[PDB]
Amino acid sequence: QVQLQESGPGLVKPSETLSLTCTVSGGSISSYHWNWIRQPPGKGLEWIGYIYYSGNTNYNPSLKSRVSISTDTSKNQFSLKLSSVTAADTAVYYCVREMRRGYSGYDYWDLYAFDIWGQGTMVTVSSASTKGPSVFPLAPGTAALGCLVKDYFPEPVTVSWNSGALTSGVHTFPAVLQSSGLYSLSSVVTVPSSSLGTQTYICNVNHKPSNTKVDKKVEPK
Amino acid sequence: NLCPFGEVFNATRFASVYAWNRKRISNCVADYSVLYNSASFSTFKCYGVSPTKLNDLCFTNVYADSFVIRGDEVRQIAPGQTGKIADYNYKLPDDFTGCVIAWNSNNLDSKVGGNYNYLYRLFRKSNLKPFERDISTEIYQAGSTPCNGVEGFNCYFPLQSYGFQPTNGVGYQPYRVVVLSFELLHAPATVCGPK
Amino acid sequence: DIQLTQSPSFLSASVGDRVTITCRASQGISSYLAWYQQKPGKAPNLLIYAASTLQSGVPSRFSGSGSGTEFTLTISSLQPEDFATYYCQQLNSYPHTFGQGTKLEIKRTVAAPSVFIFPPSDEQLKSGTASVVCLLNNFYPREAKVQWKVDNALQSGNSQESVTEQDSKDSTYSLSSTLTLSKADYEKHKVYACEVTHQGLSSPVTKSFNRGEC
Ligand SMILES: *[C@@H]1O[C@H](CO[C@@H]2O[C@@H](C)[C@@H](O)[C@@H](O)[C@@H]2O)[C@@H](O[C@@H]2O[C@H](CO)[C@@H](O[C@@H]3O[C@H](CO)[C@@H](O)[C@H](O[C@H]4O[C@H](CO)[C@@H](O)[C@H](O)[C@@H]4O)[C@@H]3O)[C@H](O)[C@H]2NC(C)=O)[C@H](O)[C@H]1NC(C)=O
Ligand SMILES: [Cl-]
Ligand SMILES: [Cl-]
Repeated sequence: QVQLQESGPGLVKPSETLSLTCTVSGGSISSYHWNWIRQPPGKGLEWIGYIYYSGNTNYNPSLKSRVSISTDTSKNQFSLKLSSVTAADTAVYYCVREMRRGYSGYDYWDLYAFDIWGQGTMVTVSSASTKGPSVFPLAPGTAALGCLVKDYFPEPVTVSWNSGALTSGVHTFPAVLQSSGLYSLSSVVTVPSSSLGTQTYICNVNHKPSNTKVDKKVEPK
Repeated sequence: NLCPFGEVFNATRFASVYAWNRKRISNCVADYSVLYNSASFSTFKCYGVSPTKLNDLCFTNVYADSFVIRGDEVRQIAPGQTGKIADYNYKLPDDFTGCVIAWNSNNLDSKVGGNYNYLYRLFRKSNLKPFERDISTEIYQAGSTPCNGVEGFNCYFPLQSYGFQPTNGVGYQPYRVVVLSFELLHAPATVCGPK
Repeated sequence: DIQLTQSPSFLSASVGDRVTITCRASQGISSYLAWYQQKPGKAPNLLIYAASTLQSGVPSRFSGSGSGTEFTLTISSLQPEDFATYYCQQLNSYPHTFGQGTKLEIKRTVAAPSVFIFPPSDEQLKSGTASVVCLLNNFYPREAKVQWKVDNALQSGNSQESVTEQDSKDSTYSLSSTLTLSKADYEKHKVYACEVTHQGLSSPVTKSFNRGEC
């Protein structure tokens, strides 16, 4: 199963150019047809464009003047440039592979479903600067405990517990945008109250845009 | 000795699809990667052979088939398709080895008031076999009632014209199509790429 | 150029039910139709192509039918993990278009929230802010009411709620309500309480603590 990985900045200033690359492994660029798709938060899928490494492209007419897609066969990549961006371009961007055609070459009159997606990358269009979160303990049959992750920008932040060893009963709340224009969320986990004081609980917080990593031990107060 | 591909691709006039043209190509060299590296085409696909690495084999013959259809029908020029074009005008076999090349010919094959000279077969008693050309203008019997010539109730002229005006949607604009077939007989190989 | 509309836009259905989601194309597209399942925080996943061909790796309870302009995705025997947004796509002609999405939530038995309250950490208080958090864990349905009481006054102004997506195993929700005060405002009061109202409770549950007491 071919794997696709989006990479590129999660933050772009208004009027500047959004730049993303999709690195392909497990198969060649030249064997498949590729597209860019995006999804604004809580909204539907929007198609951006198509490329076959012959250089042949099809761009969504709504975006066509701002969009460029290219391939690099030596690095097994393809790329997207979206020019002069506004808040309307804030979205998760996905690179995709089309189901394999039974021919070589291209055909504007023949379209295929997307069988492989990258994980997606959040891009925020904002004039505001990246800011790492502050992390605070949420201290206690069943006991609850957590970490409050606050005042970071932009999305996303990831939370794990005990480096991924504790997954059962974990709830990581969607972030809330504050009027400050920063984000906050909590991660909580439920555990036997019998385990408190012997078992170690650490929330691992990572905010890639600021390279903030924090490991906070959460003790009974 | 250069294969006459200019004469197929760059002809002032193309055939109606019911009367599709075929050109037998032998005893010549042809650069096919050179042909592919035009920005000009909507469609350039190859089954069993590759457009890019097209330049290394010989063949007993190449056939170049050409004709005009609506944009919305180019999809029907492929193995295992159905519709008026694939069933009644131009049929590729399931095991097709070759290339289908198409491009928008709106600037040449449209005119003010519509170009009505390009025809297709709408009715036929049964489907074409692969690479069959049917040129017959016999009145079609659509009902249990015989015809004996003459248009009437359930008795139609089997050809109908496209109506290509410049303002049509791109699925209704004329496309020129070239289909290349490559055949090996137990017999001299004469059409080669530069290797 | 080609428009797709799905129906319904939102639906809850029981485990074991038969669910149908339709897609209407604004012009004929033959059998050139795909369906995707998208789970929260994941990429859409290809279920069906060519209107009715099941993609390999997709359980046999998904099936598709239709041609022309009317298309159906059927889930026979709905499972808790089928919680998702479903999307149709047309493969007739450029531009690629998708329907608007159909959100499918799983019905289950009423479950009361378990309620926990968290005083702010000493660390946050030193930064000059106090966040108090009320957790409603693993409840159904989603309708819940949280009220903040501060020495028995209703304190309504600076609270925010966040809800998890439905759990893919137990079909429950969890909710957080966060009350944020300055350190100075936090120090004006002794007793902090969240009062929770839900279908699965016979009477409101209140969780409280007394400021500055281990
Ligand atoms: C159908 O016709 C098109 C268009 O052809 C143009 O009009 C014709 C009536 C005739 O006059 C053609 O010669 C003329 O180009 C054909 O498409 C063109 O094909 C030519 C010849 O290959 C292309 O010209 C060349 O393109 C090369 C790629 O960039 C370039 O490297 C060549 O330059 C070199 O060679 C020339 C001598 O040939 C030399 O003078 C240069 O200094 C250099 O070494 C040369 O520019 C045109 O670019 C093509 N034009 C388009 C629109 O695509 C087409 O091939 C023909 N159909 C078929 C199947 O043969
Ligand atoms: Cl017949
Ligand atoms: Cl387009």
